[PDB]
Amino acid sequence: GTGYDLSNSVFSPDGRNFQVEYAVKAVENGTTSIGIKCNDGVVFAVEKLITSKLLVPQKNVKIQVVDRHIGCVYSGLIPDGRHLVNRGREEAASFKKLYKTPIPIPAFADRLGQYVQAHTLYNSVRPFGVSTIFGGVDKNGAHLYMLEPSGSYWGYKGAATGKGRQSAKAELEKLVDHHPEGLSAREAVKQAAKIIYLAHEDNKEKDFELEISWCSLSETNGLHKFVKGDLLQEAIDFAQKEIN
Amino acid sequence: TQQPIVTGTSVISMKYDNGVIIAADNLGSYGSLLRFNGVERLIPVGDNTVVGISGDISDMQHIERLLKDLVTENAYDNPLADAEEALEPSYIFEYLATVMYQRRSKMNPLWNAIIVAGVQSNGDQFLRYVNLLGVTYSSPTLATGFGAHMANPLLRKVVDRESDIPKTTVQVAEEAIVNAMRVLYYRDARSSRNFSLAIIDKNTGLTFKKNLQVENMKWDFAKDIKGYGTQKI
Repeated sequence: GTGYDLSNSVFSPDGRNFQVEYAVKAVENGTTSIGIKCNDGVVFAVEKLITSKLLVPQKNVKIQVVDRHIGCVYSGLIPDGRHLVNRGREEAASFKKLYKTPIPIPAFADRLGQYVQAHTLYNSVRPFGVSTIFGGVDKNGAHLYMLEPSGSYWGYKGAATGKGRQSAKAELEKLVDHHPEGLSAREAVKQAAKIIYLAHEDNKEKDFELEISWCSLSETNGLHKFVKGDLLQEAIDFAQKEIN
Repeated sequence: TQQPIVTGTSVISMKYDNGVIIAADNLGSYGSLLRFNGVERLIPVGDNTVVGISGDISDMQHIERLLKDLVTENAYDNPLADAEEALEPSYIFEYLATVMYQRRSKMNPLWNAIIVAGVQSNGDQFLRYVNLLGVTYSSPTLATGFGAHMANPLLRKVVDRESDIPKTTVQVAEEAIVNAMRVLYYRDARSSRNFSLAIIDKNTGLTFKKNLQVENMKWDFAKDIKGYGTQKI
């Protein structure tokens, strides 16, 4: 029959969960955001569509920090993203409280994973309308992750989601091929600034504001920080240059 | 309702013309057994605040953990975490004060005496006290436990009233504080010779000094003293 797409935890005849698939739509319909894992950290960047001149520049911050060493960025229903970050924050606080040591990125990923997966178990709830790119540095290395509305997630070398995810994924794959030794924190920041500019073509209609953050063992001491001032402008130009 | 086990003694402090000074020895007593010797009882929060804690050590460690969270949390979604929206000494205090009183009100106190020392964003000096009863107060000089009986009298000889503050320098103040620590080492049986001292000056910022020691100790006269009355040799 039909109607298999009206309730959240229902398996359609072909074993799919349409409500989760419809959530993915809300994600694709959102701004493009990305993550690039470098040789000792990770970089997060996102496209901020400037609906008008009335939006105070540099204000409506999108990237979020979890604990003191994790960065999170997402595309789709923004409020859903915050909700998930809030949970991640409680999730991380609890872990540190019991184990003393700040939560390992992998451990943290499964925490968000289990939580999101949980919203595909009952029809009393709706799946999360966002894909999240997050990661950081921990006891052993840097880790980059992307989590889907289905609750699925994997470790990435580079990741992208949103409107212009295809452009991004293409650009990321190039970097992966042309740098089997590993990009640097400094480099990834510029590279990221570029990929957002390119991927912004699938939305070339509206003007935007670029946002970047990073977490590098050597550059930020393993602490997630936002790219501001000079380092930011330097990367904004590195892009504006290679976009022509 | 509980009873302290591992404890920290006096925490003394005063404010001078440009900031505040606070000190506490590094001992963690267990009754009359001077058990632990590397206990840091001065907790810096940010770069404008230092929290001095006396009393139950397990509870102090707990408060210490609450402070790290304050920081972590204040950072969340706060683009001005290290600027206009950074933790002020007054915020940190009002918070601990709130907790201390909620806990005594649940008949389950955090067995401590706390002094929050710092410099507000507008340069104002901050020095307030809060203990297990949730009781609070400010004064040019503030000390907990023994320090209240022996340190305050000395420190007050330097800053007896508000007006004496602008007339007091970091040298005069730090000197008073250090002499006080020596006196306490002389008459407090639960004190260590080793201590930490911190200064929060509206110009030089926060200076944290570790491993200090009571020096210039008068003991020589002890040789001329024999017996307890009539004994000659």
